[PDB]
Amino acid sequence: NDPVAVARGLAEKWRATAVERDRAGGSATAEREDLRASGLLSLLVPREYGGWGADWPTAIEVVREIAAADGSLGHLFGYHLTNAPMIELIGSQEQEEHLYTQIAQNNWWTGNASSENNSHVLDWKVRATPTEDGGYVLNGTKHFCSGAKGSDLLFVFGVVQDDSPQQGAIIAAAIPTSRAGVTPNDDWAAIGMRQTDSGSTDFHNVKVEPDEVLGAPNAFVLAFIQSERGSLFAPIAQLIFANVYLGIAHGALDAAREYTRTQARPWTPAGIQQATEDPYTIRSYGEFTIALQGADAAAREAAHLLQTVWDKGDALTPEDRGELMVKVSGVKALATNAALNISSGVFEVIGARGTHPRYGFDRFWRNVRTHSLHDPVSYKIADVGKHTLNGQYPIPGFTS
Amino acid sequence: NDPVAVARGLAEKWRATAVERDRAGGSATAEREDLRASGLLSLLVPREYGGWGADWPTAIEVVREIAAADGSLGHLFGYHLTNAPMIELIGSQEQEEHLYTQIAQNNWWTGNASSENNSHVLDWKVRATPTEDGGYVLNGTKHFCSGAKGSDLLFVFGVVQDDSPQQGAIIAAAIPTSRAGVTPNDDWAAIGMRQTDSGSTDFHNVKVEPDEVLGAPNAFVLAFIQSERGSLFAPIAQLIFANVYLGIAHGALDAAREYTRTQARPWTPAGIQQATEDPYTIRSYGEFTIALQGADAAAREAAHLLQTVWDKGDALTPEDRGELMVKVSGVKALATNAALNISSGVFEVIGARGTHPRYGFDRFWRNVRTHSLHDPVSYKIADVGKHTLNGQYPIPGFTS
Amino acid sequence: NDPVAVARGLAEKWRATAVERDRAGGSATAEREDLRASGLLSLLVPREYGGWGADWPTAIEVVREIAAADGSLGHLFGYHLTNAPMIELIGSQEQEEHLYTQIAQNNWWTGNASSENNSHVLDWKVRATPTEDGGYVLNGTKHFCSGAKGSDLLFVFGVVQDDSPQQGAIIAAAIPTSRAGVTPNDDWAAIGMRQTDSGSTDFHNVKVEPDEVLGAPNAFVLAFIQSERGSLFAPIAQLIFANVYLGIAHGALDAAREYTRTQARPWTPAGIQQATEDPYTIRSYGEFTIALQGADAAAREAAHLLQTVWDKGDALTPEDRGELMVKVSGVKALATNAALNISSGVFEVIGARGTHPRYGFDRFWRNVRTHSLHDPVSYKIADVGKHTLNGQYPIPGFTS
Amino acid sequence: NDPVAVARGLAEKWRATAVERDRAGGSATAEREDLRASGLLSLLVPREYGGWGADWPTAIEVVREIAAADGSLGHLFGYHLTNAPMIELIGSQEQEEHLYTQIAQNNWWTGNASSENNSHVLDWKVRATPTEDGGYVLNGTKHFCSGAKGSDLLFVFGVVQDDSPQQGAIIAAAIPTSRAGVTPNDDWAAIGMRQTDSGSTDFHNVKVEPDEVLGAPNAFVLAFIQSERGSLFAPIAQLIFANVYLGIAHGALDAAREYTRTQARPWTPAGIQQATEDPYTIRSYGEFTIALQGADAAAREAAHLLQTVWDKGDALTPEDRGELMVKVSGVKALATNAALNISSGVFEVIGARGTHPRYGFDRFWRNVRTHSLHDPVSYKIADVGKHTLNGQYPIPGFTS
Repeated sequence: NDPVAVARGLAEKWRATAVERDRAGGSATAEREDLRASGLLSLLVPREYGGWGADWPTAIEVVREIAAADGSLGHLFGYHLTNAPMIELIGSQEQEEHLYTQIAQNNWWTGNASSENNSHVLDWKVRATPTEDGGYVLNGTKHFCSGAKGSDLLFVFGVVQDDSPQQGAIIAAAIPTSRAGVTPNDDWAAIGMRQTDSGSTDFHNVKVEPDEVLGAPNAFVLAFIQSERGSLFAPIAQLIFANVYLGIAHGALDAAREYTRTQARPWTPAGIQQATEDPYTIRSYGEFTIALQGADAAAREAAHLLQTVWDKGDALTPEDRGELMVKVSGVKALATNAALNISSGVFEVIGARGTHPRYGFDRFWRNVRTHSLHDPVSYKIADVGKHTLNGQYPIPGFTS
Repeated sequence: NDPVAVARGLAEKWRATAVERDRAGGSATAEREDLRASGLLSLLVPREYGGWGADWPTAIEVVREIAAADGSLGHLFGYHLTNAPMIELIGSQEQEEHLYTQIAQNNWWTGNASSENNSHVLDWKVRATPTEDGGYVLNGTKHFCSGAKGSDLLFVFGVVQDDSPQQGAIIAAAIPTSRAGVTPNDDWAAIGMRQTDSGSTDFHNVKVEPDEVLGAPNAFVLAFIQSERGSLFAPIAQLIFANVYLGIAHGALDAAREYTRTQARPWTPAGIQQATEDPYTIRSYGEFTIALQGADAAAREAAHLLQTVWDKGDALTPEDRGELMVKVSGVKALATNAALNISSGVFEVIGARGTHPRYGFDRFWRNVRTHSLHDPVSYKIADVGKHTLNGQYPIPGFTS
Repeated sequence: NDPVAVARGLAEKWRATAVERDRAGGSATAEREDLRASGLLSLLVPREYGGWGADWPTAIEVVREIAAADGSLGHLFGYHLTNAPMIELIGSQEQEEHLYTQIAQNNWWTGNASSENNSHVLDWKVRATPTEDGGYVLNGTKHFCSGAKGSDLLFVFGVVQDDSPQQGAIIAAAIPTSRAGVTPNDDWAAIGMRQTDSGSTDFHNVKVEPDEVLGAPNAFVLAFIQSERGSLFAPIAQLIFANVYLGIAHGALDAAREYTRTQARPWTPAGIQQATEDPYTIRSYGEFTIALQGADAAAREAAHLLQTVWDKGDALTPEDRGELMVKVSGVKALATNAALNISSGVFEVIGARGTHPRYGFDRFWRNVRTHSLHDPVSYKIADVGKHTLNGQYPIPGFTS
Repeated sequence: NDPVAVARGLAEKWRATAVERDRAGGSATAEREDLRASGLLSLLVPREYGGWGADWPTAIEVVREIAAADGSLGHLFGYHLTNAPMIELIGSQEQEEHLYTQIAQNNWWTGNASSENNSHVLDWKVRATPTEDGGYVLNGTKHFCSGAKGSDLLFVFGVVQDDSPQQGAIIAAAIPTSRAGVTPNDDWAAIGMRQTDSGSTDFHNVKVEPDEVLGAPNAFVLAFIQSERGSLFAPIAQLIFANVYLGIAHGALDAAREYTRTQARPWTPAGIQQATEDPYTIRSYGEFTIALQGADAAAREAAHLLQTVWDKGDALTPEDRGELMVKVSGVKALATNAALNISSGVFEVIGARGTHPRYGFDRFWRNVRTHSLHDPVSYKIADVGKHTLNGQYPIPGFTS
């Protein structure tokens, strides 16, 4: 019933292995299995199809608890959350019902190999060839996927790239990851986010049934142009990312605080008696907490705003979407700066012995530092700027 | 029906004379008359005594709306709102019924010549001598008052300087400001907050009648010791200061934004055609927005927390009060830093021509630079650090 | 003899009047008379023509000493130093020997009504009509001059605006401020730099004799395209400004340190006994010192590079000029940011009583805050960027 | 013949193995031999004893050049340099001749196992039992050494701890690393500085002959109290650490710049065509450069000061020493803050593909983030503050 208490349960189980898992890399096989058994993969699926029917504020608190324990798992779980709502954003009422039921009844992980955020559609490596029955065949390798490996239902985008009428169209599809010719590779390596399985997936003559296709050809692109419901993709994904960073910064701050209390030593040349009494340590913790106090309050207001817009369904206006995306862009900036500042800053109050790999203290920083490059925070800042000054809204796309 | 519309009406009325009034300094006689006419002075008086019975977040949104038009007037009304609560915090039911009725029915301003926040009690200048009717006579000059000049009801503290059992006791009282022997000087000069009327008040043989004495000798100090309801003084007042700063910062950003859109020139040596399209200008506007976005959302949650605590009445616990002060201390820090950063930083986007006094663009920075020095923000920061690191709450006083 | 010692002695005298002069505005007639009688006006004229013959690093040290006492006088004197070198940068040998000699024999103040640093030339307010005798006739109001009012010798630019073959040409001339038709106005008004006399000058049929024309028509512009000696204009002026801001920052920091040692109170609720022992005050003074330490060391290294570049005369390469301008651009940024930060920041350690106008503690910030808008620091930062990343040098112009 | 050129020659090869050896950790055995064969090891040894006789500024420029290729090597080399000068600070004439000569003639690495910077002397792990011939016997395990492993000459401190009249005295000694009972262990581990060999050294009844003892019992401690020449220990060490951090910051900024220009893709959602033309990329690079500009200029100035004070021999006064340490302390804070800032910030301009471990882009941050904890920068800031405010010099000790 309360999914947060369920998430905190796993979080506590996982803290015993946090250092090892960041050290070893590869797939968080046992942890993915705990999330599976927990029920939480169906957190946003409406109750009537077996899910928890959670609102966005609650789902976001789940993501934060998980991200505090483990940035890779918060990311993996968070991004899994953004996949299914695509069904109801752009798909049919029949697909909604069927796919939501299956997700919730089977506790499926969903993965994606969808957008290429920074390439021209004619240059995306995953091509879709029209089929006689109205389906497509996919071929080509998507280089940056998210959770494809280990997923059950895979959300993939192909681009029609031959000379027919749908030339350049983006075909959105939800398909079984185990279908013949889908090959998720085990080739993800990064300084951080090491267990998010964000490697490549090969598609070899992969059939997509006409019924597996979500909306018309190019339905994502057309929803963006209009600011229709499918244009909520970016603010939803961006707000979850922001909250993964916040959850990581909390876990850095709690890790450092427990170390200051147990293992840090006072700077005896300055006459300090105990490490928890140093005036500058104290000021530091004060600054970390305050920066998070500001960033988390903004994240929470953005989540309520996302819920209000969500609840409008098809009646949302470009202006409702614009204003949400402006607020999220600010949260994302806030979260990115605070998380990078705290995860590097706590070292100053941990001290030289805390640089031993056994504590794995650089993992928070490496995780935030890795994902915060997913898209450039300088353009999140400029979107907010353009809105403040010119009342302009960002142009809807995969990242804004 | 809506106090914020009424404050917003006052805001537009004051706009044409914002510059000249900061230039001139002295009292804002006419703007104070405007406010007393609006009914706003009784905003927090409960309905059953004739007031609006608004709650904290609503009264705070009025303070910000005003602060934004005029930092001195935000602060003046702001601080006026914190005075009458003293009556229910430490006064008696009869005093409450008597004083609040009078305040709401006679559209009174309240002022104070109350605590000296950084001097030992036995050095406070206002000395109280007990008179055997159970009353008091006050002698001395309080150097820093707030709003005493121009007020109708004056909340005063004196210290017992004889050698009776009461010796050392702070004695709090509400008196009509025109009482014989009370002289509010017009001697307030400061770089900013020029119209806050924060000068000295002399007390010559001033009679405080027995029924004007709020609670027993030393009531506030004893309340601080226990975290009883008296000990809400500091977080109410500091939350209002923090929202005055934020209103100032929004007044600064609005002023800049209108100037950049109408008056600013493009930097032609860099190929810029529209000052509104300069990439750095846009960036600075985003960073100002984002800083306020965090500090405002934090301030909003703290007003809701203050309402929850206040609503508990006498059943509040030391933890309730302690967690509220730590939250408010962080909001005071966030608001300080955001307001100074924005009120100084807008000049960069305004440009050389906006340094002309006809714009009075430095009034926002001068108003925040002045009042932020009321109590040191480094100890707000440290209080939050001591709680984060050590679990410890601030020691209750006039500023924490 | 020692120019810095003469400067310290004037600084002593002037510091007594510093608050009074900042609240006065208008011209610092008496202070400009002190400078004239000092002989310092010819500090950079070579000995052989009667001047002090000082190198760039010594002239700069004098500027800093003066700016620390008084930001307006610092800029007024420092901008004066920039003017005469235009004679040797673009004029003939006869004019150099003649004009240097007069400046030095007569102790002339030099003023400028020169460039419009953000207008296309055909829009410059000051038009040059050519006359048959080889001269020009000037008409227009140049809106922002520097020290035209109270100068003896005026460096003026005008644009040929007619249909002729020299159309668009910037004419450079050195003329007597006292020439008929030259009207410097007393219209300078600003939040800071109030005694820099940076108002407008009217030209009404002002005659420029062929022999007072500094070089060929449009020689400055040709100098910039070629990275010629004339293109040392911006580095020199930009390095002097940086030094003005540092000197003002030192003044703010010295004023604060005096106040902290004599007047500041300890914060007794923090249990502090002495203001000079508060840990966060000591940290703050440390941060201010450290920011200046870095910006000062960078300023000094750039003044030796300027000496080295200056001492090649016409043998300088575009590369020598580019590199210098890059370094100085970085100094302008360091100084701007250190000066704004220190001049605002010192209030934190001064405290509420120091907001009283009798201290004039905000003059430092207002001074730096006003002048730092002459040209946008963001494009200084971007120029350093483009060099760092791409190896491009700034395009030589009036401010780069 | 030019040591920076020689070190230039070596960096080009180390830069190419940088990634692997960081991912590898362990000792840099081939690299350490590269430096031996270079001859740089006797850089600071007087020309007259067969060394280079370089000055401090030159020696420092070599440390930066190495540090920019490899932070671990820079640290190792730079620390090595601090050792032999111990002989002239507190050792005799005879010791200088003999040991400088052996260091230079035999191209020895020197290592240390000297101070415990944050333990009372009676807690140090390395104890010294006085022997009847005026020698000592060392027992204990020093937990954190620098470059003891693979050294030829080893500088060791021991405390007298028994009954002896010498109780409390720190004994400094240089002994051959091959001496029986000396066991430098291979147990160094940390997130950064991975090849610095800063592990434990065991001493088992290690005999120190009377003429291997550098000065009197407790020489350093006595030299500190007096601010005699021995008290140059801290500023030499600290200034060396500051420049290792700056060389690392330069390597990070060089590695970023190469990637931005050859690998980085423009953000096409914002219309950017070339990664090198992004306005915000260009701004970040200007900012990194400008912060290093200030820091590097302040460090070069402190190296000249250190030369001056060094050259006074025993004529240095307590104030010369106090002044040098305040300067060095500001450089340490400037170098620490710049290097943290730039090594994390660059990732912003590299983008997501740059997080792949084949670039090892995080090694720069890991290196600085690790050694920056050696002693707390907040007390570097505070010493500087106590000097600025009160004129106090730091208490001389192993780190200040």
